[PDB]
Formats: sequence, C-alpha cells, structure tokens
Amino acid sequence: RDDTIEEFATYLELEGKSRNTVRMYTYYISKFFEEGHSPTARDALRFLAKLKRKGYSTRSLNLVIQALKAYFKFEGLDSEAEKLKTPKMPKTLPKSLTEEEVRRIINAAETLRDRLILLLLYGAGLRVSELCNLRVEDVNFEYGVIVVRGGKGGKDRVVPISESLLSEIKRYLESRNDDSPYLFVEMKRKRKDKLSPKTVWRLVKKYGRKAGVELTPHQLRHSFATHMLERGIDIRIIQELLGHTQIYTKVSTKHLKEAVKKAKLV
Amino acid sequence: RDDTIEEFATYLELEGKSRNTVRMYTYYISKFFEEGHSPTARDALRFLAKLKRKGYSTRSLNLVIQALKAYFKFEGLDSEAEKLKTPKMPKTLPKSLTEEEVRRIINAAETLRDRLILLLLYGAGLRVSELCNLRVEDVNFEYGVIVVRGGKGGKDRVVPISESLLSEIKRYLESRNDDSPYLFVEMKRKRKDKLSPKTVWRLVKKYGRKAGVELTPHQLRHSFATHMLERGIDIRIIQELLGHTQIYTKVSTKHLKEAVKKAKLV
Ligand SMILES: [Cl-]
Ligand SMILES: [Cl-]
Repeated sequence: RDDTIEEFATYLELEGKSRNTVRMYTYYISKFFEEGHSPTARDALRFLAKLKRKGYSTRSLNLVIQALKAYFKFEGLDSEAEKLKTPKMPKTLPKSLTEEEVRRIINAAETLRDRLILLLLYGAGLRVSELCNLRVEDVNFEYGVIVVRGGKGGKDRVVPISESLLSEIKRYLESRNDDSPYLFVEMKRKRKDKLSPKTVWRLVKKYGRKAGVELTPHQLRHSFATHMLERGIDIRIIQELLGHTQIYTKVSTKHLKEAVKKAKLV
Repeated sequence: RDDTIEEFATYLELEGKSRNTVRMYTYYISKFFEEGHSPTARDALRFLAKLKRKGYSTRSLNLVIQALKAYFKFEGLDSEAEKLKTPKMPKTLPKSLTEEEVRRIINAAETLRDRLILLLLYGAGLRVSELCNLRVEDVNFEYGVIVVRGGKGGKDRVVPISESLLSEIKRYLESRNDDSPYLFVEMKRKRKDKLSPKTVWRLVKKYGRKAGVELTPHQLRHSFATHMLERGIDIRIIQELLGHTQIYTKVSTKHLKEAVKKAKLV
C-alpha cells in the first residue's frame, strides 16, 4: 500500500537523486494517491492542472510531472509513463508553401536521392528524424504505404503513398550497392552510413535557395498539412497521418488517393 | 562552417525550445568551436571542467552539457551524444553482505523463479532493469554466459555464469507455458507479462525479512562486487562485468570460474 513509496524513495537515492528531490517527489506522489487518483497518465494531468489552478510554478509543475513519470517507471507502467511529456512551446510557423513553390523545390533536385527525400518529407509529411531513421524494409509495396516506425515511446503509423513515388523508390533502391538498412544514406570516409538532421537541413536549404525560398524541413511537413486540408480532407485523418480513437487504414489509402498530393507535381 | 549553427537554432525553435535557451545553447556551442574543440564527448568534458574551474554554476554546467548533447544529436553523432550524461550523485551504501547472509536469503526462496532472480541479481550482479528486461534468448548455453543487452544508449555486456545456475534456468524454462520473450514474468489478470522494478523490490525485501536483513536489489549487486574482489579478481574485470580499453571473453569465463561465486552457496 504505502511501503512501496518508502521503497520508491531509496530507489531514487540509488539512482543518484538528491535527498531533497526525493523529499519532494515522495511528497507529491503521496498526495496524488491521497486524492484517490489512479496510476494513469490521465489522472496525472487531472491532478496537475488542479495544482496549476491552485497556483504552482512552472518549475514546480515540471517537477511534479517528472515525479509521477519516475514513479510509473517504478510501477512498471511504461505505457502511461511516456504519455506524460510536458507539451512543447508551440511556435508560429512561416507561411505555408504553395504548389508552385513545392514544384520548384522538387524540380531543383540534383539527384534522385535528393528528390526522394524532398518528395517524402512533403508527400508523406515526415518529421526529419522519422526520415533519417526510416528503414527500407518499412517501404511496403504490397499495400502502397510507408510505415513510420513509432519512435522512442510513440506509436507506429502508416502513411499511404502514390505509385509514382513507389516507382522512384524502386528505381533508387535498384541503384544501391551497400548493406545499410536505411532508405537514405550519406557518403563518408566510412562509406555509406545514415543521414544526420544537419544533412537533411543542409540539403533542404540548398534546394530552397535554388527555388528562391528560405526553407526548412518542417516547412515541407507543414505544407503537407495545409494542402491535405485545402484539398478537403478532414483535419482528424490529417492529424492521424501526422501523428504528433477511431483509426483506419483502407480509408487512409482512400482519402490520401483523393488528395492527389504528390501526383499534382510529379 | 557557421551557417550550421544558425540552422541548429531554428532546429531548437521548432522542437519547442525557449528563445532564451536557444540564445544560451547557441552561445556556448559557438564558444566551444571557437576554442578549437572537436565534436566529441571528450572535448566536451575538457571544455566543461575548464568552465567549472573558471567558476560556472551547476545549473549553468548542466545547461552547457545539454547544449552540446542537443548539438551532437543534430550533427548525428549519437555515439558521442549519450556518453555525455551528467554523472549521478554517488551515495554511500549499506555494509556489504556476507556469504552467510547471501546463503540465508537465497535459501529463503519460496519458488525456483524467486530463487533464480536472487541468484542472478547476485551471482551475475545485474541491475534491476537489466534483470527486468533480460530476454531468455540472451541466456547463452553454448558459451555459458548471460549477455546483458546494452540499454537505451549503453553497451552490450557478457556475464559468465556457472553450470549450476545454467541448470536451474533450464529446469525453470522447461516449466513455462507462455510466449513471453522474457526470462522472468509476473502473473496478472493479463496472464504473463514482464516484471516491474517495484516487483523485484517487493520480492527482495520479502526474502530480506525472512533471512533477517533490511535488503535492497542493489545490496545484492554490490556484494557481488565485494566478493568478486575479496576472492582476488582484479578490480578492472569486475568493473567490466558490472558495466557502469582492454576487454576479453575467455578471460571473463576463466576468472569468473576461479571466483566460484554462486557455487559457494548452491
Ligand atoms: Cl487505393
Ligand atoms: Cl570455463
């Protein structure tokens, strides 16, 4: 019942936690279960915002959050554990890009590899790391989708793509003399390892310049968002395709079909 | 050369970083490369402790650390990236346990599963999470070792074990009607999932009480350390076996043989 919390505290002592932090965590954890909250990511938040309205600092909230998170790891509930991430400060973004601009950026590609990167980042709206990490095995030709591996503690995801894109991928894969798992690779002294985010970033500004726009990888993911919506795709599916509980997969390949996104330039 | 850093900053803006934090990171990163330091975990530290001796706060150092770490992820150098962890505050531990005490704790086991847990935590000195996560595939009967999977960003490791221990494992595995990957499992409504750290902790106090000692999982890993050394095994190998650049594997199985650790009680 409570002897657990005594144990949780020494747990933290041994993980190198400061005896005052331990004091604090233990404090809030006890309080949490005193209310009657249950060991989930929902009751965490329904406990946290009560504090917020009661007037608690940001550093104070951040601490409570991380206290709960550490506890969940201890209970072993690692599902509920990563759900608790302190939502990032939302920035406003540059104006969304147009079809004309996207066309000019795509068409600026020196190589097919570069082209496929751009086309994926936008036609599939990938994050830079999803891209940097996407293993070629995840390009599923039978269903005509990319599977975007769920990251450190996220969820797997399935982005349908066109035959046109699936074609260029084949063409490009045929052309690959290496044993690297990854869809994209950069040449080094150590021939053929994985892309960094720096590299995607360098590469995106390159073509951004040639097509005459100050550009970033995100700008492509975001125009994906915008245009999917301009086309008349309900915001929820788009919010599905993008990641960030009615889901489907033959509807995704269907609605992404009607969008004709990538096709409307290649 | 430097246009990278401009890009690194917007990188952080988009990851939701505060424009002042970005100011700071960028500040220190520039400074780092101004010295002439090279993008590694070593020159990070040879840069950090210079600051420390120049008088920089803890929160100030922690910030610089995390600035570099974020940058490395961006360069894609994820090798050097996790090497930089701010070393945990070292606690002093309870007095090391004796052979007699270890025997009494082992022998207190209700079930074979419980016994094997205790015997591993001590005879193999595992961390609680290494234990909670060890997949049964990693029990290598041909070489007579456990392979301890390197964690989130650590390194794989190989702990030799006795035939006696390898025996009980077989016996116990024969007795397993489930399809869970893991060497140890706990019964729930959701029959046969993985152990939490709470569970190992509950279980260790149980047998700790029966044998009459206030005990923790770490106390077992630590007595492993002590006794390996009492026996005359050079501290470096022990420091190898434990994890936390001359390495070997037929020397580990050899020296761990001479220790007769587990044998000296079962
Ligand atoms: Cl279809
Ligand atoms: Cl041997």
